[PDB]
Amino acid sequence: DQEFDCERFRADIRATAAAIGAPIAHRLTDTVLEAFRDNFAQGATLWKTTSQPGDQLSYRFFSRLKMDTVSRAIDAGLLDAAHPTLAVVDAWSSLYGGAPVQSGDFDAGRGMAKTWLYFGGLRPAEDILTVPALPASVQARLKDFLALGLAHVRFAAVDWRHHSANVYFRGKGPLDTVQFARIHALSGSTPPAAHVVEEVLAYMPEDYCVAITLDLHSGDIERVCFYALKVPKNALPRIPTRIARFLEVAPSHDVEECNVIGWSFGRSGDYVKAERSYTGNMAEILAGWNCFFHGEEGRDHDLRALH
Repeated sequence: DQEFDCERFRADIRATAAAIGAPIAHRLTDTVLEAFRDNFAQGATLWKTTSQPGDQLSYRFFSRLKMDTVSRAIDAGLLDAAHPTLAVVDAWSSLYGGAPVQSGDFDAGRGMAKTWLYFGGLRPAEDILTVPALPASVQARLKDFLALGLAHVRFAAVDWRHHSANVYFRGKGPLDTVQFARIHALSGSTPPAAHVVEEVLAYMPEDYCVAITLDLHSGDIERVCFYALKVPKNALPRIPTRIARFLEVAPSHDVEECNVIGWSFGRSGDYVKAERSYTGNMAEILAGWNCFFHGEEGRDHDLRALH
C-alpha cells in the first residue's frame, strides 16, 4: 500500500541501488534511517539519481515535521560538527526569524549528501546571497543573477561533500533561446546544439525554475540545471537509458505518480537528473510550494507583480 513502512523502505533502497548499479553502505543507511525515521515517516520520501554511470542512488525526505535536521545529522554522526559550511546553513535557516524548513538528501553509499531549505516565499536573491556567512566572492555574484533577472530564490541546497550550494530561482518567463543561452553561459560549459536547447525549452513552465551551483569558497558557477516537474511517463523527453531504467525500476506508491527531469549543464560534463516519488505525496507538497507541473498554468502572479 501507499503508507510508509521502514522495514520495506530499507529493502527498497538496497533493491533500487542494486537495480541501477550504485553502491551501498548498509550500516550508514541503517543510521540515516534511524536518525530521521519520523521525518521520512511524516513527509514525502522520494528517489533521485543522474545519468552518470554508476552514480549514487539518492533518497530524500521533504519535511512536514519542522526541526533542526542539521543538529540531528551531527548527533547521529552523519555529519561533522567542524564542517565549515554549517555557518551558512545556520545563516539561511535563521532568516525571517526561523520561517524556513529543512529537508534531507542522502546517498545509498555515502550517507548525508545535502540539506535543503524551503524559504517559504519568493524571497529576494539579496536576502539569500548576502548573509555575512558567505564570502565576498559569493556575495559578489548577486549582481550577475539580478542582471539575468533572477530576483527570487525559493529553495537553496547546501551540498555537504563539495562545500557548494544550489540556488533555486524562478524566472519571469517564458524561456527563450537567449535567456537560456545567457544562463548556460554561467556554467562555462560548451554551448549545446540548437535542439538540446529547444527540447529543454519545450518542457518549461512559462515561469521557469533554474538551479545554479556555486562553490562556497571560490564563488564560481560550477553548473546550472533546468527543471520540468510531474512529467508523465507517456510524455517524457528523449532520456538516457540509465534514467529510463531508474524510472522503471524505482518504486512509487503515491496516488499521484510524479517524475522530475533536469538538465544539469556544467563544465566537467553535462548530465540528466531524475527524481521519483516513493511515499508521502510529493505532488501535494510541491503544489503547496507553488511549483508548476508539465503542461499547466506556468504563470506566476506574485512574481510579475514585483516586476
